[PDB]
Amino acid sequence: VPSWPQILGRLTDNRDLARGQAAWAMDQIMTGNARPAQIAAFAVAMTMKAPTADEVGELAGVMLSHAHPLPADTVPDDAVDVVGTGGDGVNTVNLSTMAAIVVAAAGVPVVKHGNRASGGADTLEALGVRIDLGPDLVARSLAEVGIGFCFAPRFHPSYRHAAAVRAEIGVPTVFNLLGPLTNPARPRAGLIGCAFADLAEVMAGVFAARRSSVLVVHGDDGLDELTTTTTSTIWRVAAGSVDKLTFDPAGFGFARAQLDQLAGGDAQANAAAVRAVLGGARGPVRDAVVLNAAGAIVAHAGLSSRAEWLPAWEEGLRRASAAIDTGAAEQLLARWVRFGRQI
Amino acid sequence: VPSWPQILGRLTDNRDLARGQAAWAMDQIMTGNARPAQIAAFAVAMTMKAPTADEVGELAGVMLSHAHPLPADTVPDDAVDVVGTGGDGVNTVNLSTMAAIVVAAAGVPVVKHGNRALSGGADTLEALGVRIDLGPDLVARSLAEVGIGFCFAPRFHPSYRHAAAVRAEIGVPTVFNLLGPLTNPARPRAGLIGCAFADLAEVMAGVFAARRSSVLVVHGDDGLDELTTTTTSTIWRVAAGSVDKLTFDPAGFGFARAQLDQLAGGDAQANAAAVRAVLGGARGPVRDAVVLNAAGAIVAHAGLSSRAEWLPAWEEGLRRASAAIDTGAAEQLLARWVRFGRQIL
Ligand SMILES: Nc1ccccc1C(=O)O
Ligand SMILES: Nc1ccccc1C(=O)O
Ligand SMILES: Nc1ccccc1C(=O)O
Ligand SMILES: Nc1ccccc1C(=O)O
Ligand SMILES: [Mg+2]
Ligand SMILES: [Mg+2]
Ligand SMILES: [Mg+2]
Ligand SMILES: [Mg+2]
Repeated sequence: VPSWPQILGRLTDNRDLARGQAAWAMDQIMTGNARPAQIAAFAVAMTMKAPTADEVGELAGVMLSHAHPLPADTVPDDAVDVVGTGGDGVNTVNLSTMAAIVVAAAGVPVVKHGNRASGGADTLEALGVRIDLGPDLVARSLAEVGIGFCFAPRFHPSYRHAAAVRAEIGVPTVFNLLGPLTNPARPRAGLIGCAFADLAEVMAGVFAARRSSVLVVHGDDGLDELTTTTTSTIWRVAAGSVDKLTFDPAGFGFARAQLDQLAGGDAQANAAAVRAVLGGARGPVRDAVVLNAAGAIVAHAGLSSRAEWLPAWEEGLRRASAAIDTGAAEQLLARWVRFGRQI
Repeated sequence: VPSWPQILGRLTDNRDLARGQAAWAMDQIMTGNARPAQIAAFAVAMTMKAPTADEVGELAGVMLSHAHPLPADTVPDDAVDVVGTGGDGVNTVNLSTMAAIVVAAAGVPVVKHGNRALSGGADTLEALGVRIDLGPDLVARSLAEVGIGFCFAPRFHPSYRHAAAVRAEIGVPTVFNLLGPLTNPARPRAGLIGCAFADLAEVMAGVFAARRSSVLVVHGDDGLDELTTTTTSTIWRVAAGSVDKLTFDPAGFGFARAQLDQLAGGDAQANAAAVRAVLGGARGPVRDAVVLNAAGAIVAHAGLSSRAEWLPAWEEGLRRASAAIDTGAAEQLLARWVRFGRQIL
């Protein structure tokens, strides 16, 4: 029976959708069969009717069902993502991009997913990295360099109609959740930042369903990363289940920082901040990077059922600091740049 | 300062808009400055937030400021409308249109707003041979010469085209579905106003209240945007700037309960035939529902005077509506309206 009037009516009636309806809607959007007004009505209605983990999972499933995959056996079983929803309002340095490099340098394979804004892809581009690569070359980068970056428009070309609408309406919706949930390499672990405190649990539910080992993180100051200005909320996903924790990095010797110390402007500035940290500059920015890099490593450790929380953090922090201090992180970036210049 | 992200963000945060924001939005929509996605987002977000009468008033106000007006001093001060939201999802006969003819024949000036839709009011008028395409000047002359005029929504609100398109693309009812009955370009002060959506009728009433109209906003408890004979109706009575909610039972005035299928409509030709049968004096449930709705419009008209009393008003309305059919006045008025249209220019 499925139709726009039926699905929209159910949503405007403040009712959860029936199984399969969110999937039908998203597939319409992804096959160029939904009008801009229909896309917009759906995105808004699905946000104002608080979306469920099942519903958001259906949306992400449809997108992944249409995306370009990586080739068979090119993504190690233990690869990790480090990524956020964005839209925390705060023009920060790209902590996720910095932490990703550090995590890769430490020997954990990283496949990152992202897009232009300031933003993650922009900062990478300004550092000289090729953000643009197709499946076969992203697989090569992962093999040879230890990190890869899937550019969203390259892998999700059928999302362009939905992307054009998000822009036109300019307001956050349920679609802002989809980036971290639709990494086309499908890594099973991640450190995932969520700007929308109310929706982080929903994102966690989605990861739990696919039995990922993920830490979904929201700084109690609003950051879509682990913060050093105060405590963070963590939705810890492992063994298909979610528990909510408060996390205080003071317990690992981290000084309280002020939010303005993690601020960064254009792609050029954030690129300078990356070089500064990877070059060994001390300060609040390094601390944040190390903390979030450790978080990603802890998420990676969680793939093993024998993993323990506090020992995992201590080892993650040691490994993250060493990766920077030895120059490994700095040199991984240099190798990543070199890789892109050599077909 | 005003922008789409600001207004839609406020709405998706479940907040009422600031004074003037809804007006800004509607004006962008009516000037061709809004993308279909923005129109759709706004209509939906406002509906799910729960629109206020201030907000709906602002939307209707912008529309009326862009509409083609009727010439000055051509609409009597006591002219009435008989019109509904539609969207009740039950194909009925054209009760508001039939009632409008009867009310005019009773001597109450009627300027009806309407649209095409099954067969909407405008479709059925066309099938009867009445002109639904007249501009402001000729509608004013219909009113003066025949006692009734019809304002076809698209002809008077051409700048609403972008919004009407989006409404149709998304299908789901929204706050926009309220706007037809609130935006009669002749701006009559009284009306019998149907609302298919029980949860929005009170807000419609509030808008009419703010304008100091004398209106009965009606919702059949069976779902119809008409006063029903099938069961009770909820009526938001608007007079003297204030609204109070009543339940109306036709059994109180001797009407038997009808079944909904007795009121069911068909194509425009079938619905035109149904109008002719009622105006010709056929008894039965359709006549009953027409007389009841014509009476309501006459009660709204009486309400323009603060002297009006509810039960005498309804008894006089019912008398007057019944007599207008029985004397042949209603039938003759329709013939004269058709003739008027055939001899223009
Ligand atoms: N902006 C995007 C994000 C994801 C997929 C496609 C696009 C696109 O622009 O086509
Ligand atoms: N907003 C995002 C965040 C992360 C990855 C992709 C996207 C995207 O725009 O599709
Ligand atoms: N559907 C409407 C509602 C109000 C005013 C005009 C129209 C129209 O279609 O022109
Ligand atoms: N229901 C109406 C009443 C009058 C004018 C237009 C409409 C409309 O919805 O298009
Ligand atoms: Mg991030
Ligand atoms: Mg960030
Ligand atoms: Mg009607
Ligand atoms: Mg009706």
